[PDB]
Amino acid sequence: GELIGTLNAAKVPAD
Amino acid sequence: GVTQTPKFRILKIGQSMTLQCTQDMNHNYMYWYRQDPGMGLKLIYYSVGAGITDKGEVPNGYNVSRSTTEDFPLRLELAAPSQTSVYFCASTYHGTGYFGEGSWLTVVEDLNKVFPPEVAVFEPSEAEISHTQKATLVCLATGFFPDHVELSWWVNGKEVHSGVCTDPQPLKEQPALNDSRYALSSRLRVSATFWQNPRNHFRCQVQFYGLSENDEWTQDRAKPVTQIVSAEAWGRAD
Amino acid sequence: IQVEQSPPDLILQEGANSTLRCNFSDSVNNLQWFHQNPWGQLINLFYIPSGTKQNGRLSATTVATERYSLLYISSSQTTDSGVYFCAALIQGAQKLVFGQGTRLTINPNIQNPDPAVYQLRDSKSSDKSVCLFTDFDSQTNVSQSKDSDVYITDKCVLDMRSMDFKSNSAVAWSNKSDFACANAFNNSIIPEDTFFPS
Amino acid sequence: TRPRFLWQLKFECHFFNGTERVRLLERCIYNQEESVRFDSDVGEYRAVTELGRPDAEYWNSQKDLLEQRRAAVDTYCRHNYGVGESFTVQRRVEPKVTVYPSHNLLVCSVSGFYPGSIEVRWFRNGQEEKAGVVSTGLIQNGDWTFQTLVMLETVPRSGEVYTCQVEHPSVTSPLTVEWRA
Amino acid sequence: EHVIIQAEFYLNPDQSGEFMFDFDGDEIFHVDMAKKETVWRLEEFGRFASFEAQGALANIAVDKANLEIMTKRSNYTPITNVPPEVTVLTNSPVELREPNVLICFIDKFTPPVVNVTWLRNGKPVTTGVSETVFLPREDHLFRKFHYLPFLPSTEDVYDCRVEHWGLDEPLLKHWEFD
Repeated sequence: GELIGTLNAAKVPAD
Repeated sequence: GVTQTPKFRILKIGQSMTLQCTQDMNHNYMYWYRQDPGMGLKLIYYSVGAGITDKGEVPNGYNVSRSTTEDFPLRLELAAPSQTSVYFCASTYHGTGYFGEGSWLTVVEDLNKVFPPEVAVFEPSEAEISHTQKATLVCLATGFFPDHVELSWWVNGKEVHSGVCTDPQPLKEQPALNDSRYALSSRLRVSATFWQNPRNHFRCQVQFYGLSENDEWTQDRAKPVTQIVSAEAWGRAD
Repeated sequence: IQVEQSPPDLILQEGANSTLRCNFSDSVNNLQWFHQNPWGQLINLFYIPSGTKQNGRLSATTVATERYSLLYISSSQTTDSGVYFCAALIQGAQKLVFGQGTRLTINPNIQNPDPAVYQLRDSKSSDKSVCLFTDFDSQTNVSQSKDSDVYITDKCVLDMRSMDFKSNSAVAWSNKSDFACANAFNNSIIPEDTFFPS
Repeated sequence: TRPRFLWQLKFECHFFNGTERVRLLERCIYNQEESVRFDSDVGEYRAVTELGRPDAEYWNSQKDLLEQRRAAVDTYCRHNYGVGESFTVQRRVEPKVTVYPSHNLLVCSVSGFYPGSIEVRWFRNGQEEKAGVVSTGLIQNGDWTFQTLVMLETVPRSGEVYTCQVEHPSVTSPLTVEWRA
Repeated sequence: EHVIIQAEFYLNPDQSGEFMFDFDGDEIFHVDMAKKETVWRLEEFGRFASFEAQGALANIAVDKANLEIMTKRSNYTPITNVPPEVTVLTNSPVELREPNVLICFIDKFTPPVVNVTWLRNGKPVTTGVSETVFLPREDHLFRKFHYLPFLPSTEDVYDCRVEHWGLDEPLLKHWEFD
């Protein structure tokens, strides 16, 4: 049945 | 933004090829699309990150790999006519989607099907000058296969945009014929006074993308390489 | 799954307001609007997953609750022609996904129409000629040819910026010896009082 | 065995009176310490500790990220509630209620029910008995059922009718199971 | 009233990462990393809902990139091991000779890594066993349930044996028909 959604991981800044 | 290479390519049947696609934005998700003339964007392949690839609606005949976040190369194993299309690459992650400038690809029966445009320029008419105080130059590009042209207007050595129109659709010289050649028309209208100055020069300029230094060529006529072809008029005092 | 876009086709006069509808199923979200242009180029107009967002003459609303988005274009310009795509993101798979789009055509507003058919010659050896049909209003429809040896272009719109003056033209040509500019276009539906010089 | 490093991401969707008010809380936790978070009732990331200050700063300059996070309340939170609602939010499993001695200690065993929220009351001859009610508590079993054991301290005598009543969303009327001395 | 958590971790050296949804503290589903499939906590859930797991798989890969970077920013600060409380309960009031389940509640611990074995009179009993993934807590520690169906009998001693980097030694938690 209906698709459960996601929220995407945020990238921490490159050092 | 996203950058993709071949903007233009002519491929023979059976040949292979790679379209590069790169993006410096750190988007993890990338996609290849195709588009058929005046139709929808269909999905070939996509990737949400390094080492993760997944089929789209139309994946059959294409492969794809994503060893880095940045790059998303599309690879055509074996060219079939059905693969004549405009390809588009994209990236998003959290929001806005970003598109490459496009890849126009024509797959050909054999390279002898490739033709340059001839280009003529037609001076404005004495009658229009009289009846409007305006003068319109017409430029025809005729008899070019691949539909891979960029037509531009140059007035006294500088490209001009105001007063120009170029057909957004080319037309078939043999509508019936499967891979017929193409014609295409453009206009530059200027004021009559401007046209009447004999020190004004008008060039109509067409960039054709054809064969490469790497394709064999046997035929009597000129090998149809990438090239600029043109025609020019000077304004007249009488 | 999918993304249903409404009017597949829209032709409006410049300066008019146009509303575009994109209905999206439960399986997708996080809506977007794109403009292709008649050379295949695509830019984002909005990332607009919810609420109202505005950028010049453009504005967009999405009601995530109710599964629709709406692109508004006020004071339409000829330059806005092209195809407007709406697109969403499949929930879970982050498959970006595109509707069939809305071909938008914004015609110029020919205040003083002055329809005319002019003949023009090649500057390089004057055997070649071209027929320019010019200055008809935007309702004048240029048909294709009876003859396969006779060539006729879709009209297109030129802007003479310094004179704020737009004009319409279609070019016709052929090299069959029984072709003149009198009837080059009479296979189309041209205004009764079209200027035919000579 | 040797040192560990742990990163945790959590997106919490908190629901009040149905989907009427909704609040999204995105959290990052390094080595059990929360360091940065987007709270949807705030509208931007804040550093919870100094560790996360570079991250709060950085994310707050990414527009697509803020706007997505701000709409998530509808695009994600309200969305997922709609998908799972029928079988999560509306999941009804009726308790099984047995009552047995333990003299001096009486047990109302209440097991296998679902949602957690419940009332068990004790009755001595159909009059409520509130003194000496002891409650092991409410146990989540991990499998989408809870269980409870509510005690009552009474030394039973002949005749006496004892009764346990259990209110539950799974039953319109409350279960009364009796036990006789 | 209700809370739904998409809960994720990656564990730096173990190279475990998990992904799962939590509703008021019950797993709806997790993603099996090895098989890249959605694994519904109750079988029926999969009929009333679906999950397309790509996004989940890519978050874990970001979670790891992040860990990689947080590990360093902290000047390589290890995690402070925290030992679990363990509790052994049945599913329902133990009835002689009528099928029941034993629950091993493992609670309030960090690194989400544990070794859990059921013991029956001494011998490990592997048949019929099952377990939950690592579920979230508000304090950021973890929970986790192990199950064993059995025939309650007068003869049997059952231990839940729990191993962890916070405990000096394996913890045996006792159970026998009351």
